[PDB]
Amino acid sequence: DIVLTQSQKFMSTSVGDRVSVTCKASQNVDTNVAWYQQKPGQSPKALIYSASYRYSGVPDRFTGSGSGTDFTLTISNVQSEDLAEYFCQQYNSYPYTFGGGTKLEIKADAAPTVSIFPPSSEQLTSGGASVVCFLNNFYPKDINVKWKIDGSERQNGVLNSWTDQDSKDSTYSMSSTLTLTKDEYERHNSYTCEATHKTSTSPIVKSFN
Amino acid sequence: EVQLQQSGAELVKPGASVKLSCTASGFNIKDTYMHWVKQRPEQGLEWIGRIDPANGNSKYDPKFQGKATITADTSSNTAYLQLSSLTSEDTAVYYCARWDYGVYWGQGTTLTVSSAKTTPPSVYPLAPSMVTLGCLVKGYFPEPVTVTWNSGSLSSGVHTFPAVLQSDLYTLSSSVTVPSSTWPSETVTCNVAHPASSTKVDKKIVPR
Amino acid sequence: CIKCDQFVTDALKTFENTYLNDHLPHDIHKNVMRMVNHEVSSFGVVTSEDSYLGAVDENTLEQATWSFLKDLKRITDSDLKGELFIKELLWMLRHQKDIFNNLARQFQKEVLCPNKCGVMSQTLIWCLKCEKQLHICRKSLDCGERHIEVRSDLLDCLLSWHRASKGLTDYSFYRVWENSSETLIAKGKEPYLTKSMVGPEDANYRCVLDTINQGHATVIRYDV
Ligand SMILES: [Cl-]
Repeated sequence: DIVLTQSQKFMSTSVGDRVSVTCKASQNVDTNVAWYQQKPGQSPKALIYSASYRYSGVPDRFTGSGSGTDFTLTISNVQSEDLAEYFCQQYNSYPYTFGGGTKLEIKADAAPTVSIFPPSSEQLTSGGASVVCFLNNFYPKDINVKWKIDGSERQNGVLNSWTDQDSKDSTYSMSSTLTLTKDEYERHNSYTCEATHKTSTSPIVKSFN
Repeated sequence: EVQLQQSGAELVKPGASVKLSCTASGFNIKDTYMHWVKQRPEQGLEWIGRIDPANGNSKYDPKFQGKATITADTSSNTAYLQLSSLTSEDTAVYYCARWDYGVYWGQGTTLTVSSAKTTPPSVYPLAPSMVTLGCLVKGYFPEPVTVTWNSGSLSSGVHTFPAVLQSDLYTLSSSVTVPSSTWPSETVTCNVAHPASSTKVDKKIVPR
Repeated sequence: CIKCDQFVTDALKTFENTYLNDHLPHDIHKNVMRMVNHEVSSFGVVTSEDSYLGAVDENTLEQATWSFLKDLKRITDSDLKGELFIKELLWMLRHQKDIFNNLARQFQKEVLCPNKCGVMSQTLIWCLKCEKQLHICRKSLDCGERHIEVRSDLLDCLLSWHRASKGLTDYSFYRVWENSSETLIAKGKEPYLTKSMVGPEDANYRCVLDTINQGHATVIRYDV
């Protein structure tokens, strides 16, 4: 199988600047690459065939180039209606491969507002104990959180999920929750959210007892 | 006007086999190839195969030949995708596309493969210039779940997080940020709806 | 330049009106033909160093035409359709554009203005606007002087490329005396001269090859 890799997982831009998605093929595709646009929830829409030829309905601001191994899809004048994920597809040989995506998010700057919540009485009675942490309205989607119980970093039990980029605030928001057992909760008396981010040289921490 | 309307959302047990369809309009199906593609949020897009209903021939990605069988009914303008020996790795959205100078997709069919039984969500209220509240939903199946705050009146300042299934059961939670002068001066209740089980639950965020 | 050959023009019309229904649904026939014609119309159009492809002669254009009809017939004779049809049809139009660019490069390599001396006129076809014009190779008329020696026949003026030039009606040449006067010995479609029973009285000459409306083609002096 040919491996198409779009290096930039997803890249930022402004409401007017030009953006250029790239993807590299592990072999020679020789101008047999298509590009698709997919807004969340819907099916993708085809933009370009054979790396340079564009379909009729596509706006002329979209244009692609590239040959052999390196291919680049460039949007010349983005608008809010172009904020979506873009895939390159090689159809030179079987099987057709698709490579990763690239979401065109808009650049912003926001520090996360962290919030820690201890498990309430209802969950404790049900035989479980889930301690949640909330990170709301921060732009750099790459953010690292670390649960440290009694000062010792905990590895297992934590699962987190990010929201999509809010159209009104242009910000992301993530929530980490440490699903723990009932008995394993009262054994320790200290719980902290250690969230490492790029907006601050020092992390923002919240705790309880 | 070319349109592709495909089958509805399927939910089945592991090992079963589904036959998701795809009806074509605006063009005869026999004059073209028709492809099927699966999509997952973590592994991206995957090409399954194609078929020309003129000759009945189908090509596949070899890693999907044991599971997928792409057939078509040239008289009904309908392309079918049958998936056998269904496993949990087959939970994805499946698209059918026409591809001859242009690609025309269908709205997509959601396939969910899990031996889980329908269970309503247990909702726990989460209490701590502005204050953030929340309520956790845990252990429900299947999706979706509707979470609104104060019958939908407290619309702004909320963002629910996408569910993460932990041990065959989905869990999610929501956050609402309100000015500290409002709470607990004005009570904030968390409304969770799970139409799969046709159950609703309202939890008042009482201060801890 | 193949868009100027009527064989290609009529072929593409037959391609859309008859053969596209075998590979493509009717909803995109016009869209595919616009893509086909845009590639054909780019043949020989000298964009950018690529200056030789700007025009070719009638011999080159017929080679590219029958090479193109060969591949267009291959696309129709196949039963491939779908995303593979547009893929093979596009590799085809890109392949013939390379076959053409080789013929245009080979044309300028050994056929375009091969004259070592004199003025030559060649029939060319310009690919951008399908205009056929007479092209003029401007080299100095002076093709040197010969020193032929022959008593008891005596003058070759033809050059190897004279048979390929256009507008050449007849060659006329005279005997330039020591008084610097010229007396037309003979004028005819013959590319040589032969006078039997030569004597010691025939001891300078000068050839002149004349075009229709482009002046003298070649002139060649002689010392007998
Ligand atoms: Cl969908």
